[PDB]
Amino acid sequence: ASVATAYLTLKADQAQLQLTKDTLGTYQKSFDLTQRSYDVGVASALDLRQAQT
Amino acid sequence: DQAVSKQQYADANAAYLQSKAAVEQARINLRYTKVLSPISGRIGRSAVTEGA
Repeated sequence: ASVATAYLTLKADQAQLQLTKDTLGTYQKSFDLTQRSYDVGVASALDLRQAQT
Repeated sequence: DQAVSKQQYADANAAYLQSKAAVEQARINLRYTKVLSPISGRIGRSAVTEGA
């Protein structure tokens, strides 16, 4: 029972690690879109800081 | 420090210049309420008087 629970929590943590990596990718795409929209002056230095956080 | 965008600074500057044009409209209209003589010379007599 213990080795079954350990293998299943290993698979679950690898799956949600992959999902967290995909959310990091989408957040990085949001950040460099906001950085592109910050240099020319559409977005101020508040939405850029929110995307950075 | 860019705590406000350049877009909503150019919008506010455009609103300021447009309102300054709309108030100098009323300033030259007050300049038209009083009657300024356009050229210099011998003025004749008044065709309409005070109160007409």
